[PDB]
Amino acid sequence: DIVMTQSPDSLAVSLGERATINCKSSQSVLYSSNNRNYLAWYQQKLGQPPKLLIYWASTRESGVPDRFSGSGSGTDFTLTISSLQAEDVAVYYCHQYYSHPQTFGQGTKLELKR
Amino acid sequence: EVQLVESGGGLVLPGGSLKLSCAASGFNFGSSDMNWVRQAAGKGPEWVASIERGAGGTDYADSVQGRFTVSRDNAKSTLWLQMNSLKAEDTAVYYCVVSDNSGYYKYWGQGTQVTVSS
Repeated sequence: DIVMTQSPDSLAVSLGERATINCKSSQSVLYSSNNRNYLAWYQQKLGQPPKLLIYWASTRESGVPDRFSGSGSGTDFTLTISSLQAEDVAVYYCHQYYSHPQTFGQGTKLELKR
Repeated sequence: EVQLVESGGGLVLPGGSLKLSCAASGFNFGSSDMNWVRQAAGKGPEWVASIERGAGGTDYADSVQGRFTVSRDNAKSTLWLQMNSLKAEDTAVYYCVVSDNSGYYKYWGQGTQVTVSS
């Protein structure tokens, strides 16, 4: 099975700060046939379902602001928020959809720091 | 405009059964791959089951195979999950999810809580 590992487990950030969170897959998720990484990021606000932010490691979903960006390839992936807004406080998950079983990380809690 | 409405969550004794439903609207359900994904409190999502667009074709997480069955009815725009031989470790919020054909999860429902307990 591909195992997804996120770090840090939690990060406290103040309004307007840059925030970076990391995800590693235990095997590469780069598909040679299309040169795409089968890696997605989701945001889960409190009491809500997860919501798709990024797919193919770096493509932003429609409805997602430009302050969110994804990067990386192979096994090593990052999600960056360039300027934290209050509404961005949430748990963020990475997801590989390269092969069954599809698997998720355990999340990074992005908390508001006063 | 995509709406995914799960129902059927409730309390189950260990060893018992429960059927979940997901009512889909606002998109072409029949041409969509569908999934059940669950999330226990404080944990990350866990994929449970997939069913391909059209005429279907299923896959399951190893730990639910032989216990759970995913099915769909395209005319009814409904997805089901029949869960048998439930155990405490199956307690979670269960989500109905539409996947892109590549596999990423485009739309999630609000979820239905399943509680398995003596």
